[PDB]
Amino acid sequence: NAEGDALSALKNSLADPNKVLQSWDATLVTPCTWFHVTCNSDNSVTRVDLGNANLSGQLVMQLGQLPNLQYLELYSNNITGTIPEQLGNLTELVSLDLYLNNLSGPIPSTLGRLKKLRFLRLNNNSLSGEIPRSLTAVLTLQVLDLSNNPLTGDIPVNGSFSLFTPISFANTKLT
Amino acid sequence: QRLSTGSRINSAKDDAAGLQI
Amino acid sequence: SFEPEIEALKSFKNGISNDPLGVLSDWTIIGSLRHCNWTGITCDSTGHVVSVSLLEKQLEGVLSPAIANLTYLQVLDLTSNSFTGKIPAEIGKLTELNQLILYLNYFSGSIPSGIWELKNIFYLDLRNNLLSGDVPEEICKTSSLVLIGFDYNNLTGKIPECLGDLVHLQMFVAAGNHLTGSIPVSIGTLANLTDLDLSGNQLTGKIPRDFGNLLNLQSLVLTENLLEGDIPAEIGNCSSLVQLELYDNQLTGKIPAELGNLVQLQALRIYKNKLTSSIPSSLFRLTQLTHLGLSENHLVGPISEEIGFLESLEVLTLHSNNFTGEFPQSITNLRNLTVLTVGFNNISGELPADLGLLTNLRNLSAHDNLLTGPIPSSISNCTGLKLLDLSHNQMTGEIPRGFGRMNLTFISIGRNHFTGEIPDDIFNCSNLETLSVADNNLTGTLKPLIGKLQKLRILQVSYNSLTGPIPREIGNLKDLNILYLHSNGFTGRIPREMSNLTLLQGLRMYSNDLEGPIPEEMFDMKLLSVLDLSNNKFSGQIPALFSKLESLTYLSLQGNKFNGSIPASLKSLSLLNTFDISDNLLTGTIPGELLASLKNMQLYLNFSNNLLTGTIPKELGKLEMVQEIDLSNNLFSGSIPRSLQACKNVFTLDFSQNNLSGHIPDEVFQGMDMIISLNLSRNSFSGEIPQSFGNMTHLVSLDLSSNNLTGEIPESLANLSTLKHLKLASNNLKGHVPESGVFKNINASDLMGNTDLCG
Ligand SMILES: *[C@@H]1O[C@H](CO)[C@@H](O[C@@H]2O[C@H](CO)[C@@H](O)[C@H](O)[C@H]2NC(C)=O)[C@H](O)[C@H]1NC(C)=O
Ligand SMILES: *[C@@H]1O[C@H](CO)[C@@H](O)[C@H](O)[C@H]1NC(C)=O
Ligand SMILES: *[C@@H]1O[C@H](CO)[C@@H](O)[C@H](O)[C@H]1NC(C)=O
Ligand SMILES: *[C@@H]1O[C@H](CO)[C@@H](O)[C@H](O)[C@H]1NC(C)=O
Ligand SMILES: *[C@@H]1O[C@H](CO)[C@@H](O)[C@H](O)[C@H]1NC(C)=O
Ligand SMILES: *[C@@H]1O[C@H](CO)[C@@H](O)[C@H](O)[C@H]1NC(C)=O
Ligand SMILES: *[C@@H]1O[C@H](CO)[C@@H](O)[C@H](O)[C@H]1NC(C)=O
Ligand SMILES: *[C@@H]1O[C@H](CO)[C@@H](O)[C@H](O)[C@H]1NC(C)=O
Repeated sequence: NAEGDALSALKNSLADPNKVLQSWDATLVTPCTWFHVTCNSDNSVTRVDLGNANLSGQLVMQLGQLPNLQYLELYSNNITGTIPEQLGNLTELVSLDLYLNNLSGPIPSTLGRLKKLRFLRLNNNSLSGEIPRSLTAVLTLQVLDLSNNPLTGDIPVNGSFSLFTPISFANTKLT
Repeated sequence: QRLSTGSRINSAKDDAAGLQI
Repeated sequence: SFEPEIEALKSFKNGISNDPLGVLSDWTIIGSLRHCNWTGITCDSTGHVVSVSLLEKQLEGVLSPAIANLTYLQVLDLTSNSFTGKIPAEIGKLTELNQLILYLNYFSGSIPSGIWELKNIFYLDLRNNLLSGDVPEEICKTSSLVLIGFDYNNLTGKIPECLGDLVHLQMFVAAGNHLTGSIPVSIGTLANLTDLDLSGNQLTGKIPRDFGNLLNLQSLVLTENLLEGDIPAEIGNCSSLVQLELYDNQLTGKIPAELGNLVQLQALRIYKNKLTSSIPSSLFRLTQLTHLGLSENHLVGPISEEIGFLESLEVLTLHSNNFTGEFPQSITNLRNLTVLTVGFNNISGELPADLGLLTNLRNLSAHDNLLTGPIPSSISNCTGLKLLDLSHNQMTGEIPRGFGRMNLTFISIGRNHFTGEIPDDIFNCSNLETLSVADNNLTGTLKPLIGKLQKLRILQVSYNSLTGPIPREIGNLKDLNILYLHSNGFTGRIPREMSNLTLLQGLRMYSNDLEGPIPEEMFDMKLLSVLDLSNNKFSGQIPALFSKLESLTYLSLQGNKFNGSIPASLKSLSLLNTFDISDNLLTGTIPGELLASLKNMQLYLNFSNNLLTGTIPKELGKLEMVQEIDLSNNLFSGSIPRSLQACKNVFTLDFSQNNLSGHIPDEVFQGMDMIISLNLSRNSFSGEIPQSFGNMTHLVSLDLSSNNLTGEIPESLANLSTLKHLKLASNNLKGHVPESGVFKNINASDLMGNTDLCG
């Protein structure tokens, strides 16, 4: 299917010394039998758990091709590059963890168009830029740990950040 | 392939089918 | 024949940075006067340079503008070299130029405007370069053009609508570019047009109806575009059409019956589109068809027996459609057939006997259909069959012999009614990388011949009734990545030879009769991701050597005889998303640093049904992002740690059937907003009911039954929408029981016996 193709694209953009993605065969009808990939009863991909796989590489735009993706865990890898704006195209996405990575660039404003988002952790990265105001729009946000990557431009209190204890910023060169 | 001989028959693919498990 | 040409050629030689084959060396050694004898250089009768032709000479560098100083030049052929840079803008000066072929190089920048001014140019091949920009309207005014290759460049913008002016055109190929907008209708006015390839672009809108006017058209390739609407019936009037490729588009509506009029057709591929209704019988009138596929569409109805007429047919893809009714028994009429895919349809009936007739058959995919009946024994006679997917069907009978002589690679026959044993001759085919019989009635042992197919990557025997031990031959597989034998009657000890699979990323042995000490050697597998040993006869303590597998996303020891206390060594694995130790004999406390060393565990923690004794470790708070925690049916003693207020991803929490006591902390449940089901039932819990229960929006079932809880029932629960099942029952509660809410349809049982409750 298309989702299997998307994840195949992700796999091609990544170096995998631990052979974690060995399980991923693009020729399968769905990527639901792939390890570190979990789907729902309708075969649409729900979770992707790549955390601590010691991968290396860049993310991919096709990560927006998983409409039902809820939990995306790439955390604690050597992955570099930016965060694709197409991550906004995910309708219901509960947890986005890119933390503990070498990822650089700005945090895309599209990260504020997922209104189902609870956990966003971008912390311990190379991320540089300004915080999207739409992150104050999403309101669910039980946890935002983003820190350790120099950003500044301000610290918004615009009101979904009203609930944050501020380890949530912690050397953003912030304000 | 030269431009003269034109587009051949195998220049396009067949639709590949998935694997069920 | 004088100096100026010589200087042009020399100035071309210079500017070529690398010549490993030493071609141009010829030019140096022969001399300047004899230059008409130079390699690649040919002159006319009068002695003027006409053709410069250098192909696959591996030349690097740039094309010097000095070529413009060869005036009598007709053909310049640079095909298949390393030339970089931009095509010299002075190239318009040649004027005698017949064919400019830059094919297969690195040329970049916009196409020189000068080219379009040439009145003598027929053959223009720019294919396979870096050229950017757009095809200018000016191209319509250069009227000598016949063959234009644009294939595989960076060209953008829209195809000039005036292209019909390019009267002499026989071929136009823009494929593999960024072109957008629609297809110019004027194109349909080129009467000498043979080949047209627009494939691999962003082109939109409908296919021009007037395309039906091209009677010399042989290849029409629109594939991998955004094209919409329906296939025009007018296309039925192109009689010279050998090849029609519409695939990977937005095309809709029914297939034109008039397509049946193109009898020169060999390849018809409309697949990956929105097409609807049923296949017109007229399509079976194309008897020269080799490749045909309708796959990845909305097509309905049956597949007529008339496919038997095609007979030149090689590849057939009908898969991923709505096709219904009986299977095409006459499929055996096409003996050139190699690939046949009907998968993902509602097609029913039985495979034909004499299916063995095909012989050439490589791919057979019937998967996900209504097909019943036995696999035809005649399939023994398909000797060229690499792939057989019959999986997910109603098929019956026993797996025949003959798979040993087929030379297969992938076999998925699973999810069927198949009975009998696994034919041993099936192991005589060594090229098999995938064997899946899973979910059938197959009975027998798994014989040591299994050791015969070394190349296997994945093996699924699950959901059958099979018995006997697991052969040590299993060790030979080597590269197996998935091994699933679960849900069978396998008995005995796990063979230590399984340690010899170092590539195995998952193991499911669950729901079997397996027993005995787990071989030490089996812990030498570092690559094993998921391990399910659950529901077996395994006994004795949980080996500390389980720590030796440090990458585990999934571990289930559940439903066994396991002895003693949870080994602390298990702290070694922090990658666990699912730890199910539940339903065993396990005694003693939960080790704190094990519960801590699992920091991020995303799914399932189940210790339930064990002899475990103690306070619930505060390190359970360190567990975050965990959806389910079941500690139920244990000896756990003390009060609930407030420390676990830190896990907000908890959906279901079951502490029921335990010795837990003290007040239920409100502080701990503030954090657990997300909870859907909560079971505190059958404990010593005292004090009031937490008011934060009213702050739980996702709470569905709440069981407080069988406790010491002293408080008045909190109304908060009343108006709560998502609450469905509530259990109060045996307890001491006072006063008015809430009216509007789940209390409307409530059963008296849930409130009884509560002693005094006004109502
Ligand atoms: C017929 O089966 C073969 C395998 O036996 C399929 O081949 C693979 O297809 C994928 C994707 O196109 C390629 O990456 C592999 O290299 C192919 N393997 C071989 C050996 O060709 C093929 O897709 C099947 N044919 C159809 C039309 O479904
Ligand atoms: C072509 O030849 C002339 C001399 O006749 C020379 O001046 C010119 O530089 C050459 N090509 C160009 C236009 O550079
Ligand atoms: C079309 O093709 C034939 C070539 O045999 C030719 O006689 C005829 O003039 C052509 N028409 C053109 C050039 O438009
Ligand atoms: C070509 O086919 C069309 C139907 O698509 C038909 O009406 C027409 O008469 C045929 N040729 C012409 C232009 O006469
Ligand atoms: C087959 O029919 C069933 C019941 O009508 C339907 O649910 C299913 O979508 C159909 N399958 C296919 C592949 O069209
Ligand atoms: C294979 O073909 C031969 C004749 O070509 C036939 O006798 C045999 O029955 C076929 N298949 C089987 C079942 O061996
Ligand atoms: C369980 O553990 C005890 C003590 O280690 C051991 O002696 C016994 O054999 C085990 N139980 C059984 C019946 O396997
Ligand atoms: C809660 O758990 C107990 C077992 O201790 C079970 O019997 C009961 O049915 C559960 N309550 C509900 C309503 O789920």
